Amino acid sequence: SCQLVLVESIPQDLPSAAGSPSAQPLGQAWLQLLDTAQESVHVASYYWSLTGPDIGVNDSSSQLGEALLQKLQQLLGRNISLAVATSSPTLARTSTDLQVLAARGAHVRQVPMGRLTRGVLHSKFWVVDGRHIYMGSANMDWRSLTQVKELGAVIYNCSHLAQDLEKTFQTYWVLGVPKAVLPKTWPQNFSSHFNRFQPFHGLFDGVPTTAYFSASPPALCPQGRTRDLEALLAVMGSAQEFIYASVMEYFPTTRFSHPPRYWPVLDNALRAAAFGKGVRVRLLVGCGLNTDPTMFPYLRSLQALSNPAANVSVDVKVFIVPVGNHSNIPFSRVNHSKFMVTEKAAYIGTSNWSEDYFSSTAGVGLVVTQSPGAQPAGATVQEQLRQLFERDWSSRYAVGLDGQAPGQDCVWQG
Amino acid sequence: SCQLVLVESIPQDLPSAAGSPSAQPLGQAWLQLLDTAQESVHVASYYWSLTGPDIGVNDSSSQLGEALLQKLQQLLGRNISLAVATSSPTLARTSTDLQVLAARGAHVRQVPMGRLTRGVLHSKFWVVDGRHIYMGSANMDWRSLTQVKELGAVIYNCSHLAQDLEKTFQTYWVLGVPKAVLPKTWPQNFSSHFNRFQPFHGLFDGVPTTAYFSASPPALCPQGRTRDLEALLAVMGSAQEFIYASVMEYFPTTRFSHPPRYWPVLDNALRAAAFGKGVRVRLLVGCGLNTDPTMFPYLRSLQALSNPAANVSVDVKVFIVPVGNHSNIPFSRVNHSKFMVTEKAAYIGTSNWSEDYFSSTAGVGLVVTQSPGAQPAGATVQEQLRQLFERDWSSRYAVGLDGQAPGQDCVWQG
Amino acid sequence: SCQLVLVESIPQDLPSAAGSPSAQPLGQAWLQLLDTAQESVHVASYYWSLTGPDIGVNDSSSQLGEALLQKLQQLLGRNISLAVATSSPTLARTSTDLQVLAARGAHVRQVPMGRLTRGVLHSKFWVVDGRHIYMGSANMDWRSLTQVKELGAVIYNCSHLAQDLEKTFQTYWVLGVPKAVLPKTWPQNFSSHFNRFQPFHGLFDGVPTTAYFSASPPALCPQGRTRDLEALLAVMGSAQEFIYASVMEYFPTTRFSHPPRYWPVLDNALRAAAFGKGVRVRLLVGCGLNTDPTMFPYLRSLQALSNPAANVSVDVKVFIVPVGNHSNIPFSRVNHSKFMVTEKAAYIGTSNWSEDYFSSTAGVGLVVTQSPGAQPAGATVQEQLRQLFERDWSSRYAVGLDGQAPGQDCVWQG
Amino acid sequence: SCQLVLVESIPQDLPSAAGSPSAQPLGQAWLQLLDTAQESVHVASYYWSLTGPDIGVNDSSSQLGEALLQKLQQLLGRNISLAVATSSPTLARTSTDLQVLAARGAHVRQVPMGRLTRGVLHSKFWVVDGRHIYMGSANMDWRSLTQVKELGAVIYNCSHLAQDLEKTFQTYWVLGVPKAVLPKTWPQNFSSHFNRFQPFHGLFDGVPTTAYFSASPPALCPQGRTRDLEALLAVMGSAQEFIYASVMEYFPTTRFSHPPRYWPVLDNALRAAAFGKGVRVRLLVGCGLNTDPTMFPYLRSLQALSNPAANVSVDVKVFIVPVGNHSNIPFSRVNHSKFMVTEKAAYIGTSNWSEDYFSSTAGVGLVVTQSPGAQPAGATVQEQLRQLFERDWSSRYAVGLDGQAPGQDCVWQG
Ligand SMILES: *[C@@H]1O[C@H](CO)[C@@H](O[C@@H]2O[C@H](CO)[C@@H](O)[C@H](O)[C@H]2NC(C)=O)[C@H](O)[C@H]1NC(C)=O
Ligand SMILES: *[C@@H]1O[C@H](CO)[C@@H](O[C@@H]2O[C@H](CO)[C@@H](O)[C@H](O)[C@H]2NC(C)=O)[C@H](O)[C@H]1NC(C)=O
Ligand SMILES: *[C@@H]1O[C@H](CO)[C@@H](O[C@@H]2O[C@H](CO)[C@@H](O)[C@H](O)[C@H]2NC(C)=O)[C@H](O)[C@H]1NC(C)=O
Ligand SMILES: *[C@@H]1O[C@H](CO)[C@@H](O[C@@H]2O[C@H](CO)[C@@H](O)[C@H](O)[C@H]2NC(C)=O)[C@H](O)[C@H]1NC(C)=O
Ligand SMILES: *[C@@H]1O[C@H](CO)[C@@H](O[C@@H]2O[C@H](CO)[C@@H](O)[C@H](O)[C@H]2NC(C)=O)[C@H](O)[C@H]1NC(C)=O
Ligand SMILES: *[C@@H]1O[C@H](CO)[C@@H](O[C@@H]2O[C@H](CO)[C@@H](O)[C@H](O)[C@H]2NC(C)=O)[C@H](O)[C@H]1NC(C)=O
Ligand SMILES: *[C@@H]1O[C@H](CO)[C@@H](O[C@@H]2O[C@H](CO)[C@@H](O)[C@H](O)[C@H]2NC(C)=O)[C@H](O)[C@H]1NC(C)=O
Ligand SMILES: *[C@@H]1O[C@H](CO)[C@@H](O)[C@H](O)[C@H]1NC(C)=O
Ligand SMILES: *[C@@H]1O[C@H](CO)[C@@H](O)[C@H](O)[C@H]1NC(C)=O
Ligand SMILES: *[C@@H]1O[C@H](CO)[C@@H](O)[C@H](O)[C@H]1NC(C)=O
Ligand SMILES: *[C@@H]1O[C@H](CO)[C@@H](O)[C@H](O)[C@H]1NC(C)=O
Ligand SMILES: *[C@@H]1O[C@H](CO)[C@@H](O)[C@H](O)[C@H]1NC(C)=O
Ligand SMILES: *[C@@H]1O[C@H](CO)[C@@H](O)[C@H](O)[C@H]1NC(C)=O
Ligand SMILES: *[C@@H]1O[C@H](CO)[C@@H](O)[C@H](O)[C@H]1NC(C)=O
Ligand SMILES: *[C@@H]1O[C@H](CO)[C@@H](O)[C@H](O)[C@H]1NC(C)=O
Ligand SMILES: *[C@@H]1O[C@H](CO)[C@@H](O)[C@H](O)[C@H]1NC(C)=O
Ligand SMILES: *[C@@H]1O[C@H](CO)[C@@H](O)[C@H](O)[C@H]1NC(C)=O
Ligand SMILES: *[C@@H]1O[C@H](CO)[C@@H](O)[C@H](O)[C@H]1NC(C)=O
Ligand SMILES: *[C@@H]1O[C@H](CO)[C@@H](O)[C@H](O)[C@H]1NC(C)=O
Ligand SMILES: *[C@@H]1O[C@H](CO)[C@@H](O)[C@H](O)[C@H]1NC(C)=O
Ligand SMILES: *[C@@H]1O[C@H](CO)[C@@H](O)[C@H](O)[C@H]1NC(C)=O
Repeated sequence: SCQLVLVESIPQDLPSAAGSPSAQPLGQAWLQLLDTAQESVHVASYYWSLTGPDIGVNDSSSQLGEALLQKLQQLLGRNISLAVATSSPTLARTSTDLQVLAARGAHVRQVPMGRLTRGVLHSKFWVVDGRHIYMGSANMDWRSLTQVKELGAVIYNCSHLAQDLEKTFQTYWVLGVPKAVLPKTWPQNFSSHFNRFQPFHGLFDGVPTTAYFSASPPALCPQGRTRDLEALLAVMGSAQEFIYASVMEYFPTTRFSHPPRYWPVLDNALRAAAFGKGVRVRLLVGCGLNTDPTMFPYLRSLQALSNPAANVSVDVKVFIVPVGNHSNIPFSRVNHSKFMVTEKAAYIGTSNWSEDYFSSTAGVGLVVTQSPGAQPAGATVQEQLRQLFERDWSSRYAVGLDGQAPGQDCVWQG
Repeated sequence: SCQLVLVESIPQDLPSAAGSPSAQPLGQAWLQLLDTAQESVHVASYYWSLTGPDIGVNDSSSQLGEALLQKLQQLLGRNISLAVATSSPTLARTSTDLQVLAARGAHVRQVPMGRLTRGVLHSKFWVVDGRHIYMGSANMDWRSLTQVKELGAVIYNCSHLAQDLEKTFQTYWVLGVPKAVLPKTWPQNFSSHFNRFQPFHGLFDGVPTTAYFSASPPALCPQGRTRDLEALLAVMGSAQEFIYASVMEYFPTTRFSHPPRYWPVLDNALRAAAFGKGVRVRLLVGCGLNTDPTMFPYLRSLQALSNPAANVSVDVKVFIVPVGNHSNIPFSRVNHSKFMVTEKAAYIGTSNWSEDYFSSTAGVGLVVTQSPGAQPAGATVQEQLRQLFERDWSSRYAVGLDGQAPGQDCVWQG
Repeated sequence: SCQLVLVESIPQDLPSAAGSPSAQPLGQAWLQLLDTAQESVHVASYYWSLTGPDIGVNDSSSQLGEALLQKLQQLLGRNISLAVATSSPTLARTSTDLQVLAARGAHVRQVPMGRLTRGVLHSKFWVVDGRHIYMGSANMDWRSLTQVKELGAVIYNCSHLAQDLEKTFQTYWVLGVPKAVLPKTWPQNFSSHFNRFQPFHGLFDGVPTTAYFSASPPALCPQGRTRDLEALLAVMGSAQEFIYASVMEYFPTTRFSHPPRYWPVLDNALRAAAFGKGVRVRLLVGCGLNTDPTMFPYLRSLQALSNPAANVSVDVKVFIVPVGNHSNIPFSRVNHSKFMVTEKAAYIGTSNWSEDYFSSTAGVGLVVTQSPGAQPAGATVQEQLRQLFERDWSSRYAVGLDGQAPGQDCVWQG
Repeated sequence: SCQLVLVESIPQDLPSAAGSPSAQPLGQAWLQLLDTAQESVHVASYYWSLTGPDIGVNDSSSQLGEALLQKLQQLLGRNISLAVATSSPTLARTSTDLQVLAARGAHVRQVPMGRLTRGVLHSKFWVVDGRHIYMGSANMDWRSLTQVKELGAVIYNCSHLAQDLEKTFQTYWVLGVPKAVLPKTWPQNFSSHFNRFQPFHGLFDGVPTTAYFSASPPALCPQGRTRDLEALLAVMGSAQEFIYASVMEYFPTTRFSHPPRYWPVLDNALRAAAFGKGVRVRLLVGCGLNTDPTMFPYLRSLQALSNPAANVSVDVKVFIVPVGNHSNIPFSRVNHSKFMVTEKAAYIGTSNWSEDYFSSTAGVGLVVTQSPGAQPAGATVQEQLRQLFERDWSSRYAVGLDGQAPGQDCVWQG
């Protein structure tokens, strides 16, 4: 009785066009998921910034944040197991949510991801009651609920996939023991029973569905677990009609490893598809006050690939979120959705598109494919993702690379 | 002793800027080579169009081709061996000079490159007496001597490199036997002594020099021989200051196979060098009345990586040649140069930069490295090649990609 | 619902020690597999010698072959498709069984492996109904059932792996078309799913299992398929406790190509494992009346590495089979088992250990790894193979390399 | 006017059979070389123990070393430049010869080979006045003159070979500057002009002669320098009649590394030659009280390939130097010769046969080919080396691998 529902977070003061597709809000989904929890809650997060005073700002947009924190506290008051895995080189170093939760009774382990592979634990997912899971780009932060546009997937009553994700969470947990090292071969406990060529077949609300989970980096991939890079490559290469993708930040270079090197894999896979198979490739990126201006030339090259007379169609746009009054809060008002949708499959990832995210930085992602079933009224997951992507593109917040009119709130040329 | 002098052909009515560097004319070098011939002449060519009537055009510019054919016939009259290897799917269908030479007593073999690897014999080199060797992007054609602009290299009196290229020609020759098949392995008699790791060593006019030869496709590459792709990639990677390249066509895809596919090897190498190593990259391409307009989008994409702030600098310009009154002569008034210049190497080759030239189509490439010697007067071959490239780059006939203007001679999309 | 059961055949007049481990007889498994067939039977074989008179000798041991042929004819009677792939240079020329089945309605095709890759089709496997497979060294011959020691593996109700093997069978079938050549690249039809990197996960009778296949020569290996030599090297390298191997022929040299060469790849792998990793290595070799006496120098050289003090233990034994009153049967009374078992994987192949078997002839392999299940169940396939190897090793028919008894049977020094 | 002289040192109490061939004594050649030099002397050595008190032993066999040290001091008196390159982790640590020479005025520079490449400076050669050279296995030790059997080569009045060895010694000296690292690419001068494909031709005493130098490790090989491993492989492969080799120790493994690995390159080359070419392969490994007993299994494995019926001859023996009354002297009474003999060439090296000497430990080697001249009076160098090897082989001091008589003063089993 697996149930899959798309979930996303719309930032404050970001009205959409009339009659536009939409999914369930993120805060309501998280609150309901935590309410339905009865045995244990496992969460892997990059950082915790649930309350406003953690950052140091005084705003009314963190109400959902401390509501979530007090919900966590009252859940801990009901004698429910709670495990948190977080990266040792955390982001918000002034927050006290982890200490408060640990004092209340939860167990928190800091994964030394920066020492093991010179990276960070970017994975963000939940495993609630060993039956319900959440997967998406959102972080444990009020900004991700009210300021940053998110997109994720939450699954209910799907024990097999829940245990599949729990295996990865257990790898993270056992890596969090003090003075731990990477096992050469992972034991026969973390091996995944579902992968790219043997997906989990099920009937999601009477609709056939094939799903599997991808993990990264390769050093943390147990036997039988498909890597994130190969899942992405398979999704892109299996395309026959179009490839609609949207990431917060994308360029074919290594960022935090010196010396910098070219990483042309995802770009080559895009150009090869768009040329050989003639698939309409559309790419969305996020532009904000913290955006690196050096990213744009690569996007301009990809746009320059376009040639309608030769059946090569590549289009690249950027996403602008108007800051408006919300200028005091840092690292907000950014399109943080990371996913692509094909006419066949639908990939919902966590990591960005760079060498480090697929070689050094821990990540996770899931691929689903809902073939049409016995209910003509029902719409498949890929159709919903495509509708959301088209709503994003048709919105006035998406500006082409050529358009650099004043008033846009991002660095642009820089 | 080895001598090395660059040779290039300047088309009629194509004056250069005052004070520009020059080189030895191609026709004079060919006549000198034929005059110095005393034992045997081995020629590997794509097609033969020496006479004006062979094409069918009544023009006075073919007088030099007539003189060259007369010199060849005179050489054949002095009991001098002349072996010619040509591709089976030739181009000048209506040519009769080869038949005349065969009647005079020359040995000609039609290499069945079409039925062997689905390609052609694009290699255009020249071995005289086993000592003097010419190689460049110039076919045995009068328009290639007075109407088209190429650049080749002739090496005098120096026998070991001549023997190496003679081994390559012997592979081409043994492939010319009727009803011959591609050997699975090559005998020891076909094995190049010099490669990337162990290049030839010599003192060229009192100046130290290292050189070696490359061949393609890998099917016709015996043990020890370096592939053209390998040599090009090594030359690109070794460079740390600048990379100057001139080619008639630059297609990052296949050109004649079905279905077409992306081949980003050269593009990836160029981008990786220009980004990681901070190497200045300049690319010059040829324009003609018969040119595929789909090449331009890839050139624009490569040009788009032009952010000077991040130490990345790529520039692309096209090189046109005015038609003038020579509209009657077909497939002429184009830039035929095919070479790469770096600060430590100078690649001169006969193949274009598409996939088939390195996968199926036969070709030969020469990489020559020179260093400042004891003498303080002369300049290295790299310096001369760089000066010639700069002269072409600063010429009025070279315009930018966005330099489309009325009166040009490119196809220019459309 | 896959079920893997190890199968083997014990020759008559070859008693074993009391209480020795034993597996399912080969004849019963073959008869059951034929009986369960209802859609189609695909068999790839080296030669066909089902009937006793085909060889030319009458014996009571041919009754099993007669029964097998009768079963096959009965299957042909019930409108059951039967496709047969056989090498063009067959071994037993006097074989009327193939003609009988062709008259009855078979689809025998002669693969010209001799002309294509200068080899033979040594593959021996069945694909029954597209769900059940058989893999082993037993080519269909009454001598194999009654007079030759054999070992193989049969898998039931495992349709995915059956399709994976049907891919290789379809490769052989396509190569069997008259006037056919090796394609430069195999189509996407024949691309495999499971290799050493992503094996096939399954719960075989309540026990976790990972399995995949191999193919040879590399010319006939499509995309995504692991080479037989590569799989063998991976299995050898991964082993950390012991390596037990039993083959008919082990030659570190090319066996049929002229001029002879040295191919130390397998020998180097064995020595490197036994030295660097300190793994016990045991080698068992069948020794019939047709074995080449030049075998023994290499086996003695491998044995000479035995140094118990320096943690380098290598043992080699020779397994002879008594002849007795079965001398009239040619090409019989041998040990045809070709497999290697380690502490983490079990390899069952259909080819010997020589350069030709991995570069010129066609063969397939099967690598199975079983983990101890949660239930006690029985024993893993690796444990069963190890027990069989120990039973063979401790048998009186197995002798040391220096124990050449006068009353033995093999050629020994010749 | 180059002259090549083979020099060897027979230790005390080591008689030879009547009529045995012999060469010039090493000490006499060294004294003559030191006397001849009048401009500069360059030496490279593993260690410096020229006097008995350096080790701490009083014996009459140190008089030669003391006389050599006195000769060096006298040469320093005549104001002759003398440079020394030695490994930082030198074997002898209580010696004071280097300090005495430095106090006299000679420049001594330590080469930190143990830090740059985790190896030692095993090279042993001299360059006097840039016209005469010496290369052999003898160190700057009186034991190498009186208590160790040694072989070396001395070249007189040869400018070009002296210059090449001067380039090698100059690389060694440049590395010796304090706080230095391996240059990414060596400057122009360090490049060599003679390699295995372009040897230095000359009329050595009136007969034709081709020779070239080799160097190791690859980190210390400039452009145009043939790697000594490549030289060994070439002289082994080019063999067609016999391969006579004599080394102190022979391990197809890694001696000083962690974890140890199997290194079969030389073993594979020897076996491939002996099998494919049918070349009589002979080995002469030195044995002594300090010999590692773990080498013998590899020698037994090599010898077990012997098969006169199939034209394989891999006979292996061991050389034993009797201790006699010289038990007090440590690290002495061993065969330290390192050379290879062939009907074509004659390799002389300064390193044993192990992965360390070709991966990390530095070393040099000289390859000399002497074609027969017009005058048959002068025996070629290959003939002399073969005669010396035969004299050592047929001597009573050489014992087969099966001979383990108690009075043999060797380790054998241990
Ligand atoms: C997951 O399954 C459980 C049990 O099958 C569902 O819980 C039931 O939900 C229905 C619908 O509201 C109630 O009428 C039942 O009383 C519930 N039973 C129990 C034992 O809780 C649950 O709703 C399912 N999950 C989701 C998201 O629907
Ligand atoms: C771009 O794609 C279109 C769509 O296929 C091509 O137009 C025709 O498509 C049909 C589809 O059945 C083909 O049978 C035709 O061969 C296609 N061409 C023509 C001229 O009808 C179009 O040709 C493609 N563009 C290029 C440059 O090939
Ligand atoms: C190749 O070398 C020969 C001699 O080694 C050159 O011949 C000489 O050339 C010079 C200049 O052209 C003349 O002054 C001499 O009289 C020639 N001598 C002989 C014996 O021929 C020859 O020119 C060289 N090749 C080239 C192409 O220059
Ligand atoms: C399938 O099997 C049936 C028998 O079970 C075959 O039936 C016979 O066919 C022949 C003609 O080929 C008739 O003369 C017989 O009378 C049939 N026997 C029956 C109907 O019992 C049938 O031909 C087979 N299918 C084929 C080969 O097409
Ligand atoms: C493979 O699957 C078939 C069913 O498709 C199995 O056949 C059943 O086996 C059970 C247990 O022996 C019997 O109780 C049933 O009556 C069988 N049904 C049929 C229709 O035959 C079979 O046992 C499985 N294993 C094999 C063939 O090895
Ligand atoms: C052979 O291997 C065993 C273990 O694989 C080695 O035993 C170890 O020896 C070292 C030093 O002698 C001890 O520190 C370890 O505790 C031992 N381990 C075990 C499990 O016993 C043995 O030394 C090896 N033999 C040789 C000659 O190296
Ligand atoms: C082993 O070497 C011998 C040579 O001693 C080979 O004998 C050959 O006999 C044939 C018969 O006329 C002749 O070619 C020569 O007398 C020998 N050949 C050579 C090359 O010397 C014998 O054939 C060899 N055995 C092998 C290669 O298996
Ligand atoms: C935050 O702002 C509100 C509204 O002005 C104010 O009442 C409150 O005291 C502020 N809190 C802090 C900690 O500054
Ligand atoms: C939780 O457990 C404590 C003791 O461990 C107990 O006092 C308390 O009542 C429990 N609360 C719930 C909600 O189970
Ligand atoms: C693997 O899981 C089982 C329970 O399923 C447990 O008993 C065992 O200890 C686990 N292995 C490791 C290495 O933790
Ligand atoms: C932002 O500031 C403007 C100007 O005062 C105000 O009209 C608007 O309501 C503010 N937006 C908020 C408070 O969300
Ligand atoms: C070519 O043109 C010349 C004059 O331009 C003329 O004399 C000659 O006859 C022409 N020949 C041909 C074949 O057209
Ligand atoms: C050259 O060829 C001609 C024609 O076959 C012949 O007559 C002559 O003898 C040959 N040799 C010479 C001219 O030295
Ligand atoms: C090398 O061997 C081939 C093999 O037949 C032969 O055709 C060729 O002429 C030989 N080359 C020589 C001997 O230079
Ligand atoms: C790279 O660029 C930075 C500033 O953009 C500059 O400081 C630096 O010198 C550049 N690198 C080199 C090698 O010049
Ligand atoms: C073309 O012809 C015209 C008139 O005949 C002449 O003025 C011009 O110079 C010619 N151009 C060339 C390039 O010869
Ligand atoms: C084989 O069987 C018996 C031998 O026991 C013999 O009499 C018979 O004739 C033989 N059969 C054939 C078909 O040759
Ligand atoms: C090739 O693939 C097509 C489509 O999947 C299928 O219809 C056909 O039977 C396949 N042929 C072979 C030989 O596998
Ligand atoms: C071979 O002889 C044994 C006894 O020596 C006997 O049991 C067996 O039946 C004989 N073989 C045949 C085929 O009769
Ligand atoms: C021992 O050494 C002393 C010098 O310390 C020397 O005089 C004496 O001769 C030596 N004894 C020998 C060589 O037996
Ligand atoms: C060596 O140099 C010294 C420097 O003082 C000088 O006294 C001596 O005479 C020189 N010896 C020679 C030139 O032989």
